[PDB]
Amino acid sequence: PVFNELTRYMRIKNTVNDWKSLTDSKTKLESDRGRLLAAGKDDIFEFKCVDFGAYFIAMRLDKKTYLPQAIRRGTGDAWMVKKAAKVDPSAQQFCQYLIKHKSNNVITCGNEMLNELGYSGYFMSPHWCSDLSN
Amino acid sequence: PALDRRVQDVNDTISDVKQKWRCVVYPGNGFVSASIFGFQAEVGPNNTRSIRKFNTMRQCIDFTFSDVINIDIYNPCIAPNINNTECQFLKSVL
Repeated sequence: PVFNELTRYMRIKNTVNDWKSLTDSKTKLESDRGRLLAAGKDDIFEFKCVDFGAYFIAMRLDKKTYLPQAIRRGTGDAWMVKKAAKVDPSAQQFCQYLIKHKSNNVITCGNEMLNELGYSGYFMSPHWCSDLSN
Repeated sequence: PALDRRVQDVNDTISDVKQKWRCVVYPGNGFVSASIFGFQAEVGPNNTRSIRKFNTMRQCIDFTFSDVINIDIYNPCIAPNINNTECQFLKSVL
């Protein structure tokens, strides 16, 4: 007989619940910060190519949740256009191309990213959601 | 970090920034896509290569970043018809 099967399974299911509650509370905090940040800015809800140093991301704020969302690459995470130098006009233009042609596939930091990919992007530097919350 | 590799991205593998294609104004004659290999070209009379000129920046980007490997290339620096001005324009824009 294995000694704490039930009490460990319950701590694990409660662990998963606590992961999801931490994710949701972080989502809520970031959403409210989004509302306070967005105030007085145009094209905050429009995709823009943002330089994260080693790559570009096409991103914006959601109009509803107010969370950061980016153009998604296939079935994975946000499309990160890799740069090969501090100045990479080609990567920047490709990111503009993504905006004009691939913007129907989008991924949002927080709960949605947890559902779609199994992680929230939050509290996991250098992920782009963490860099935004920093 | 989840990466859907089914979707192709040239930027994944190109370490040399000058190997990347980028759209630049060709003063007088519109826009062109350029890299160290030269300019993207169209088959100009005599089945030769002439620099592909675009009316707008967006047509250039769309053409450059579309799907195919963009095989037709005109290089003015090493062609037997070297164009030293069009070659200097090339290396100035890179």
